[PDB]
Amino acid sequence: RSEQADYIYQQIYQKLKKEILSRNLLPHSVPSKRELAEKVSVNSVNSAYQQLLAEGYLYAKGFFVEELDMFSLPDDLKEISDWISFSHMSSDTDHFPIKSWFRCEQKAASRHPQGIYEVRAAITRLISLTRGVKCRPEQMIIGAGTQVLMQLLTELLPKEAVYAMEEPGYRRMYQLLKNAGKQVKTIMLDEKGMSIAEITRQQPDVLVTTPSHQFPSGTIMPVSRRIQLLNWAAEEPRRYIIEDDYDSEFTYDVDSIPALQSLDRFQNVIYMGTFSKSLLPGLRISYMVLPPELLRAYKQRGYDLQTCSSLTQLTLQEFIESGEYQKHIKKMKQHYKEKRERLITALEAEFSGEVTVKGANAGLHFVTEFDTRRTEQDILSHAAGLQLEIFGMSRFNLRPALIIGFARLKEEDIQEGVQRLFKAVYGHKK
Amino acid sequence: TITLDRSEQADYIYQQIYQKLKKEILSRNLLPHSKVPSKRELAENLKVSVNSVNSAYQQLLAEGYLYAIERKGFFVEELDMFSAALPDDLKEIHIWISFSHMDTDHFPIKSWFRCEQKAASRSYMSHPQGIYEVRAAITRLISLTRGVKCRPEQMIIGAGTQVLMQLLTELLPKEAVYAMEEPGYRRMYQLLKNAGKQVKTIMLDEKGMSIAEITRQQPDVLVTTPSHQFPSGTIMPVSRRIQLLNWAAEEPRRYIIEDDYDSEFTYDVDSIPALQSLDRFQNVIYMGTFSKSLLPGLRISYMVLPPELLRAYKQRGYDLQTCSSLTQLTLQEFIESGEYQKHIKKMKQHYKEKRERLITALEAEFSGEVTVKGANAGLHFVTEDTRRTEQDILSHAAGLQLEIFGMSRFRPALIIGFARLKEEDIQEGVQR
Repeated sequence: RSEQADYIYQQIYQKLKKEILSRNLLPHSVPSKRELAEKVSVNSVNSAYQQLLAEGYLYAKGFFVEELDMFSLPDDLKEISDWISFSHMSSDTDHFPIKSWFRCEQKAASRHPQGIYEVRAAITRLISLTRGVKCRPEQMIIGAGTQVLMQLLTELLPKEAVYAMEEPGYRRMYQLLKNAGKQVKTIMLDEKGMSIAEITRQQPDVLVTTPSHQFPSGTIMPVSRRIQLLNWAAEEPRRYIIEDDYDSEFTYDVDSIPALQSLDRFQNVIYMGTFSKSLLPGLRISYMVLPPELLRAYKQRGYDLQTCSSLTQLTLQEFIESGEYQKHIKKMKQHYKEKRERLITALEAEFSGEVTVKGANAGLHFVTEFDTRRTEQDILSHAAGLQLEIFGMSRFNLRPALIIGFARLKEEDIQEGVQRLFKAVYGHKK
Repeated sequence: TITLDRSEQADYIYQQIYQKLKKEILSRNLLPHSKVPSKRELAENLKVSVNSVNSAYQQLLAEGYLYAIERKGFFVEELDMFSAALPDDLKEIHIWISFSHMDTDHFPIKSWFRCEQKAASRSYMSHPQGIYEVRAAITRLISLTRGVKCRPEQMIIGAGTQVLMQLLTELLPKEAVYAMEEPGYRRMYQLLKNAGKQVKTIMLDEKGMSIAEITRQQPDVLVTTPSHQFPSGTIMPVSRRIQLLNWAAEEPRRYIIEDDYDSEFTYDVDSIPALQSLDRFQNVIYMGTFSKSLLPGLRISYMVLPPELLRAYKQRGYDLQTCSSLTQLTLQEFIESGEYQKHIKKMKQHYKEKRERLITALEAEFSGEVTVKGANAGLHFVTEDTRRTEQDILSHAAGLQLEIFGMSRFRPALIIGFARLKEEDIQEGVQR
């Protein structure tokens, strides 16, 4: 009567449901609305009956019961700290100017499947100046992360396309391609990156490459190799190059290197870019630039829906157009440059010449080889059991070596983290 | 000769030097392996700092336009080359009364931002499935609103229903045979098709998705819209619901995907408990969404996985969450503060009124085509005596500044939506 939790019409229709289900109120067999009403309003019983009648528990004495057929988590799946992390995955709530982001969002509220046009135009403007990427906003597709866009691209590309990826390379993308039923050839690297020698031997249709900063090996692909790939694609129709530009704004000794696509004169390179390592933690905004022919193939689908929220897009635009973004990148560049030096100094201290640091002075990771003893597994297990998040290089197969990411590493925890690493590398006692 | 700006605009001296040198190397003006001046030689002959020349050469060297040899100097790298406008139809004409089924106002954007500020202060990737506490919040809500029974571990949040559906088809058996309502949600049909899946089509009767037809064809996975069939807004009676559930329970490896897209909006009765609330055998995959009930262009959706499809998901380990952590946390706060449910009640009434108004206006100017098929729920209904070919009514409508869609896409019929149509502009809309 108090109607706490549920109103009276809800309590009556819930009971009638339950009693219809248990068969206590048998098929085709109910009181008049007034009859049931006559210690509750007719309004209540009308509401109940309406419910029951909309749902199929009753049929239009008064009304009649429907006649419904009778009806014909494991511990290990449940979800269960003070960790230091050398993970290459994402960055951190470091020195992200979050107050300015919110301001831009505020402002953005005051102020299309491929993403909003003005946002696309804001991104296109940026990458022309920052990457030498040549495109019209019509060519850009925005997406909630690169994986969403890579899925779409595998559909826009021809169905039997043979993909070739870098070995070692980005395992996550190899998995996506593998899942999508594609044949994926793997191409070893030489000192210049993805080998055009083996791209010639094995014959693929679609290369996947990280020429600004090879993932994971950290090598920058020199222009001589870039031209060689660009020429290989330009002969024979239906050869494509997916350029995975995941970290190219961060180069510490030189200006960012113009994108592979900037040298393409034959519209064979699909430029894939991302803000996922540049904005707030947990936000994934990526984009890709389709050559005319693939934009057409997208155009003729027409059923795709945009994965980034409108307000997130507009916030990004405001961030870019206010100048806050360029300002942000410039500070972060300076902070990572220093965090990298500091990390490498600590590594040089603890390991001396027993560590070899590999890869370019760029991005948010490098590679680290160690003068033997233990297997990759030994180190990982040892490190796992010390609250240090680390990944071995063998993960990127498609003397033990690890990838060391420093994006989501706090500067305070560098020394402790390196010592934990040393402990892991050489498995010591107490 | 290298001309410099000196005005220093567009480009620093070092950038101008490396740009010019890149050009002369590329256009074979410098020829492979020839030496380039000492740093000091070039800095004096150009009348600039040696620093500038140094930065310029350091660029050249990192990118492979030059190479070094100790003591000897810097040389032009040897490079090959090949010799092998956007089409007008791909141009984007960025320039009407909408009766589209796919609400910019009425949303309490200020409470949203308050929840955002509240979330950003308490907190600040996190988890492939979505943040745990966000899943827990959604799980509580749908228990109460939908009768859905699950633990947050079974939940996968996604940036819209397409991303979740794509993932689901990788979790399900590879050769699984799907079955869809006919007519149905075309977008979802294309996706299934694009994944190379066999998809059977199942006709409707007065009770929605035909169990007889399901029995005939023998699919493994149903896709159904039992709260409000899309497009023909038939509410699947509990009689038929029970039939589909028994089917899935009879035989292993049968699944029901419940696409719940608008169930929070029923105007004459309480929202109807999910098909999945009545399932006892964990065979229904509940797919829900906030997409028709939040900020205009925000897509957050979620699916609830039977423990075995969860298992398969956990055996992958490489999927990354598509909804931003900050938005998820905002949604959580928004939900837990009561603001969400508060906003749903207001919208329901506002949609109730606008719908009653819309048909009032629809019949007062028709009574010839005024057959309004579909139920008193959700955000769309149907309209089908005279008329020309279906494609024609769509043609004149385009001219008459009127976004309207034809049922053939899912005697001529039109689907009409009213979520994005102002109270102000109804009478003119009908007139057209």
